[PDB]
Amino acid sequence: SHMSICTSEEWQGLMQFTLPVRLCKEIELFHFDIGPFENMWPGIFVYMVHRSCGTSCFELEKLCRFIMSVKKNYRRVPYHNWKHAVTVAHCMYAILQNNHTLFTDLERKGLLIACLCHDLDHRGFSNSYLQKFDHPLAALYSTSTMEQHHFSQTVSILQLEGHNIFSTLSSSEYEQVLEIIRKAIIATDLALYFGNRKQLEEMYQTGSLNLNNQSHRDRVIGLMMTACALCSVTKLWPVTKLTANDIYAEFWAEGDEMKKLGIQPIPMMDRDKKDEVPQGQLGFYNAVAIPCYTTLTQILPPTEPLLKACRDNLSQWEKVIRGEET
Ligand SMILES: [Mg+2]
Repeated sequence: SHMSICTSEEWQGLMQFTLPVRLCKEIELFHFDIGPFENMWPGIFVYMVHRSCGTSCFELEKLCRFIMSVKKNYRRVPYHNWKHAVTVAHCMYAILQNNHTLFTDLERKGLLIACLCHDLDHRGFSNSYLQKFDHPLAALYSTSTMEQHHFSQTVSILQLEGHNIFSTLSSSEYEQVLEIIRKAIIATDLALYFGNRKQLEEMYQTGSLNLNNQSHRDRVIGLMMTACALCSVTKLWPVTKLTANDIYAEFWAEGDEMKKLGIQPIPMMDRDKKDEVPQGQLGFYNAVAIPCYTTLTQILPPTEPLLKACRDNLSQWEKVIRGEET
C-alpha cells in the first residue's frame, strides 16, 4: 500500500529508550505540553500505553515497529503532523487515566492507538478541498474523506510484517478493536461533531444517556476524540498561540492552491486576511471548543480541567480583539 516503514535502528532505539523520572509525574496532567521534548515523543507514547494498558498488553518489538512506522507515515506539514499525533494521544491518556474503569481494556488500547493514527498521511488539505476539486480520495470516500483515509492507513500499517500489535487478541476482540478504532478516527471529522454533541447534550440533560448502551458509548468516545483532537486549545496560552500559527500556516497554503484554481478561499484560509483571525478564533471557540468541553465535563466530571483551560484561552482571544495583546 506504499507505506513507509521504520528502520531496525529506529524501532530498536525506541525499545531501549528510558523516560526521565521528572516527566513521569508531568505526563499525568491535562495541560502537559510535549513540545520541549521532541526526541522523547515515541517513548512518551510507549510509556502511556504501558501505564494505561500494561507492559505486556503488546509485544514490545511489534509496538515499537508500529510506533516508528506510524511516525514515518505522517508528513512534514505545518500542523497535522507527528507532533500533533502524540499531543492528541497524550490528551486521551489523561482522559483515560482520570476515568479508567469506565472504559474496557480493549477500548483503552484501541483509543490510544486511534489517537496516534487519527491524521495518518494527512497532506495539509481539508475535506472541503478534496471534494471541491474531485480528488480521487473524494470518489473513494464520499464523506469524512480524509478520516476514512486515515483509518485505511492505520490498517495498512498493521499489515506490515511484524507490525500487527493486535494479532494476539481473540478473533472476536480483534474485530471489535478495529471497529473501535474506525469509529474513533471517523469521529475526528468535525462535520460529525456538531450532531454528536447536540445528541449527547440532550441524552445527558434528559437522563437517557446510558454507557451500557453501545450506541451511547460510541457517541461518548466520539466526543472524547473531538476533545483530544482539538486539545491545543486547552494548553497554556503561549502554547495554544504558537500552535495556532501552525494551524493557519497549513490553512493559508490550501487557500493559495484554491486561488490558483480560480476560487476565492474562505477568509480563514486567505493569508491576505490575517486581520480576521482573532474573530475567527472567537467563532471557533464559541461554536466548537467550548460546547465540546462543556458537554464532555458533564459526562466525565474529571475532564473539567480541559474546559477551564479552554475558557481561559477564549478570554485570551477576547483580549487580542480588545487590542491588549503582548
Ligand atoms: Mg483529522
